[PDB]
Amino acid sequence: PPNEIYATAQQKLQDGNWRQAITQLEALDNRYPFGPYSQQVQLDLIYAYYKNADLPLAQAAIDRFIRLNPTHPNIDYVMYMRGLTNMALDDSALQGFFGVDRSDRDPQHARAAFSDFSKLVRGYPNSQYTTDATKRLVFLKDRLAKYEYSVAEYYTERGAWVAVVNRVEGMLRDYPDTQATRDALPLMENAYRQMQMNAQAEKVAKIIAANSS
Amino acid sequence: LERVVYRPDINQGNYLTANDVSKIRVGMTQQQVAYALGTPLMSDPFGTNTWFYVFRQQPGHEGVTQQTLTLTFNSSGVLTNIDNKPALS
Amino acid sequence: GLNAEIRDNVRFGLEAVNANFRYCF
Amino acid sequence: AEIQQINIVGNHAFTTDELISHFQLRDEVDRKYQKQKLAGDLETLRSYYLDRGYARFNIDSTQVSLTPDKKGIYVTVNITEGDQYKLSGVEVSGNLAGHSAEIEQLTKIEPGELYNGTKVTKMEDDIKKLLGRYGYAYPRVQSMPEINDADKTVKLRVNVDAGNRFYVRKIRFEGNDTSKDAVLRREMRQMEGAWLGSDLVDQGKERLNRLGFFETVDTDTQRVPGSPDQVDVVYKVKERNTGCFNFGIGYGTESGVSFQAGVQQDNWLGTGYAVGINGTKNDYQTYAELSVTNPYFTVDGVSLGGRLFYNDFQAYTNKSYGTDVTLGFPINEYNSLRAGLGYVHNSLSNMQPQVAMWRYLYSMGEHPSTSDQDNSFKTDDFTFNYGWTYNKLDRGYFPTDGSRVNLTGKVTIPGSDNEYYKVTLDTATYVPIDDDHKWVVLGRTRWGYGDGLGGKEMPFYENFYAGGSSTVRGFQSNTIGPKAVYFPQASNYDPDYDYECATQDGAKDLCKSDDAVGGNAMAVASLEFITPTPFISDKYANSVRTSFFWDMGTVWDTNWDSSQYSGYPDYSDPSNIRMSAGIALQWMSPLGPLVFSYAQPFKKYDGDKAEQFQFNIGKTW
Amino acid sequence: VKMSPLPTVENQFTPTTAWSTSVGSGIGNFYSNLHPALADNVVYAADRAGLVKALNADDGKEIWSVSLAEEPALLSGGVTVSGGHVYIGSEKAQVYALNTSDGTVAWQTKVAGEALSRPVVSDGLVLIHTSNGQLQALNEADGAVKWTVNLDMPSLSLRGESAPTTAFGAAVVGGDNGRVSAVLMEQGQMIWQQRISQATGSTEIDRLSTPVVVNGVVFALAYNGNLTALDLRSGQIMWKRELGSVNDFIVDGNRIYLVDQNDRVMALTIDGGVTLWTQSDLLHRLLTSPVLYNGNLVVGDSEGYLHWINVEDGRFVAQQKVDSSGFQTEPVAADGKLLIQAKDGTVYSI
Amino acid sequence: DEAYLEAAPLAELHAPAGMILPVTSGDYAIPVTNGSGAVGKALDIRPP
Repeated sequence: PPNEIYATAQQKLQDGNWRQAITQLEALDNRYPFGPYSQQVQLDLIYAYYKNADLPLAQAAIDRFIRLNPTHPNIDYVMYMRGLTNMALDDSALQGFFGVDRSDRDPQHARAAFSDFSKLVRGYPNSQYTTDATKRLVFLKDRLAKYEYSVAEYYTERGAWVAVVNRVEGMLRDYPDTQATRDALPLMENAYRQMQMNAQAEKVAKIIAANSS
Repeated sequence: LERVVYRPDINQGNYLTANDVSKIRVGMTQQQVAYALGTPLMSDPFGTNTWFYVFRQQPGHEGVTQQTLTLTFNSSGVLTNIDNKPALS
Repeated sequence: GLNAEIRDNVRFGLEAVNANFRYCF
Repeated sequence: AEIQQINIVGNHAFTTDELISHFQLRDEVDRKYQKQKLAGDLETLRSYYLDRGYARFNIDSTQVSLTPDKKGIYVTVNITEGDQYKLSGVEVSGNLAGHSAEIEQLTKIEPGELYNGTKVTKMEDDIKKLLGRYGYAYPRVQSMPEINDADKTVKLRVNVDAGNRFYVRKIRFEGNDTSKDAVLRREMRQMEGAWLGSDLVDQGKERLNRLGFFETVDTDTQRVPGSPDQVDVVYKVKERNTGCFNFGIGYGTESGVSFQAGVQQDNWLGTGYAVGINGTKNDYQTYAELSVTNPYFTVDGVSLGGRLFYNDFQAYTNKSYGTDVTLGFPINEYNSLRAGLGYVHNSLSNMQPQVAMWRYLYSMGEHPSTSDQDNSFKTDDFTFNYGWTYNKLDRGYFPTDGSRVNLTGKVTIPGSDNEYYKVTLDTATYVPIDDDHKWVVLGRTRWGYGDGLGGKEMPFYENFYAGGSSTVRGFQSNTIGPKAVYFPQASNYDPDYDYECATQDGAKDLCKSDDAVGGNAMAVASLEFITPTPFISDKYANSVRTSFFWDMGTVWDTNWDSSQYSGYPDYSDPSNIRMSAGIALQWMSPLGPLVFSYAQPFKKYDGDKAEQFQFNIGKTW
Repeated sequence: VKMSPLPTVENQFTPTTAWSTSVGSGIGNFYSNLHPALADNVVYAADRAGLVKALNADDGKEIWSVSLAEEPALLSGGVTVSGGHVYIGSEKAQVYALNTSDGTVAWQTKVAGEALSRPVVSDGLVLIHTSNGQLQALNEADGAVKWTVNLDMPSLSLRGESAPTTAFGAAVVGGDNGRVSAVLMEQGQMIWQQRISQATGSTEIDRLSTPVVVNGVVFALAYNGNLTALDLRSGQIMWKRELGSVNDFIVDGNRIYLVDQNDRVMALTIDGGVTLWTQSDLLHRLLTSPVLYNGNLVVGDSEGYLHWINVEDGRFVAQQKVDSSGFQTEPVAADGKLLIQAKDGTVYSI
Repeated sequence: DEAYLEAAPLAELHAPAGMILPVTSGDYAIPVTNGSGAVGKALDIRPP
């Protein structure tokens, strides 16, 4: 029976080599595909994969679980782990070690994580995990706004002043409460002054003055 | 003596030509203007219903070439004013 | 003559001794 | 069950063998059930006929007939021929963009040409391409030949609809995980907020491939939903593991304590900087080197970089160090210039008594005692460096087209200890001979020459060497060229184990040797034939290359005193060209490039040394 | 992929070879219905390359020869000798009409398709089949076209468009779509059609190749194990059996002699599907079509053997090798002479 | 890590007198939540 192997894997997870726990859990997953613990084994594999940095498999296991369990009393746990699973792909230990700011790299993973956490928060407002998901969403909203800042800054050095104006306007429509927009606004004022569009530059100057502190 | 360093030619804004701007008249709808000239790339997002049409070129380390057209519409979508700067000054 | 490949795209060798390893980025 | 023959019924303009010669299915050096090849052959046959003016050509039916007991297959096609038609002209109408002079010019033909379906297709592509250059993204072009049977002629009707202009709203990148976005946005020639052109977007693919950081660049022009005239251009790339961290340490009772380490990356943490750190130490030699290059100091392409190095060796004793700084910048799309300054200091002591070294020493006013190892010299030189490059290559790892030229050199600045100049030139050309770029002709040459100023000789430690896996395959490294001639004394080696000719007892006259000294001028050339891999798992199909090669090269000594040394080979004769041939494999492994080769030195001369099985880390091409 | 056994039996009569000779290269490994013919004590035979000979039937002496090649002539369809003329088809769609007394070509025409079948000369017309399903009648005078009909076919197999069998001014043909059809020969007018076999495995199941008409009874069979007895004036089938092959069958003595698609040797009654006997010793060994010669059944095979079979019970009468190169084509016999050609040019008279 | 707990507060912009700010996009809105649970190292993330 799965009793002893599963309990051993649980002790290995609490303290021990996660790879042995994974080997045992995979053996149980193949030996008892439909047993009473099959769901718990799948949830434990999802956790073990996350903890061991085997993210491609945590994603495959989550999608498999969702297909098999479109409704489940603890599906909000699965969604929360999905959000962490995708946010974990943004970081890089080597870039971290030297203190390099990764904000300019591909942001598609942050948007996927954001969507997963938004669905978690909106679907189950009473879940015990919404406090952490809220902190994740606040951090990620700036993670995404900063990328647009970096592109807007790059274009002022080449002189693509139309791209600068539209890029910052887009930022202003989507991220009205982040630090990146408050810092970006002078880029728009300059873009509207290198072109002879003073009527709009004065509007920007009034916006800057109104929000100055 | 940076004049010898190669710089790719830069184009900015929508295209404009006399054959198209000479067709604009007060009384056209926004759909008629958008059809005649194409989708604006710049507008005032701060509540003024106006479009900015800008033709800018800086080839060959030459002087800046720009033609500017500003179109002012009322709240109903009807064009009320045309302001056309043929050159920078 | 001890050696290892502990991770993909990582190589180690131990072997007087002339131990060496490589990471690539 | 194999195809026994292919029969053509009704062909009169061409023979059976001529038409079968263009099929992929063949009954001679067999294939079975190749439905896709049969379809490709039928389409090829139709095009073959259309290319000769047979406007009425029609295929009525085809049959595939299996023989009893799966012994073989018969293939047959029923052909109806027409006649040859002349093209009377081209009539162009429809919603033209106002550029009829160019649209009409591109479609002009000479009267009397026969109808050619391929030319009609070319005309269509030459119109879509032209409209795609001014900014019409989705034109519609169609044509129909009107057939005049009584006059055996056709007239081509071409219908063009330019559509409208499209603008680029955003340019987005996907797939880069380490490279900074500012790297990819320096290579786009199509700017946001301006009219689209395909002649501009397509250059981004070439620019990024020439950068050499990525395995693939996949372009796209996805249209914006809910908008009549906007496009979102998106580049998807996959980064290669760029560089490596190499470390090793040696230790033992006979080896002592030694180490070797370094780091080499063409892309430093993804920021675009290229760096190189190297160093090693043992009980007789020390070496250190550091270099950094910034390809973009300014946004217009000005690049800065430089290096410092130090080394020494104790046995003669040789110590050197120096630094240099280089500035460079592009002057157009394909050419660029570099120039810079540097300083080199070195010293030599206990130099072994050789003729080649001492002729140089004499030229500077030095007077070492004959065969006396008790000697020294110091040099402090200031150098000016310059170089011109041309690069039109299509790829960073395995080029298939274009050519590369690298012309470099340096001169002494007046006031330096030495007075000289040195010039080198690398060239390479790739020529594809197959539409799939699997069969490629690759030629390479290297030229070089140096000399002195004011009657002085170039310092011997700047001499050229040739031979080795990087230059001429199959010879022992740095062994091609003139050898040292020894003088006939009071060394710490004389008691035993020394070079007899150089000792007090071994010789009382001059002798030749196996010790390479290089020379003042060199020329090397090679030809490689690049072929597809015979067999490899698909996983590595694009990571390997195989070729056959034929190499030659020669190095010779200018100012050789052939009259004073007439009893020995005359090193001034350049005709003693060394030649070799062999096979090579190149592999871009997860840990960097490797090159493996085997060669046979079929043509060699007195003193040459051979090495047939070689491999290295090339860091070239 | 399978074993090919040989028998170990006594050669009871050790049949004696009367003569042998060669005609050019011959057929080799190309499958075709190329075969000799005998008339007026003259044997007519041809090479695939285009060499055609008329030989003295008694000693194999060459009495006439021509070359119809330029590419090679690619002569096919066998040799049909009727009246004063000999007719030969080709894989180039050409039909050669030669005289029997002088091999100079009387005329040459084309039939818009490979003529991979035996020409039939009857009622003033020469009946020629094509691989494209077009069946054509030519005027025996100058080769003029008199009429054509058009059949259909699956894109599957080579069937050879077995030559027509003629009777009372009409002909019955076996179409490679699996249907037997009857046409009026004076006009090319279709009279009736009937299907012989059907299956769900229509992609792979094979179709009809030679109809035989005896006293108004039509016999036909398809490779896909389907043999029927039909009416001559309608499609009515009298009886059916799961029997058939690509080779010709012999109907005589109130019996039907078959060689199965699997190389089984089989005999049945004329009045139904009742089996008389089978022989399996040659089973899965490629056999030629049967011929009845001096009362015995004679077959050949791909290794050069000839087998003399007792028509009573299928008992093997003789086992002899004549030409180790192997037989691919139809053996023929007439007027007491048994003639055969090897897979190559070599022609034997036993 | 706990770096996500150091994000700056989302201090929203106010409109100046006269000209209105752009219409707020409906995307990336964050619902108001109680925030009563544990975060980071204080949160037990083992399976139920």
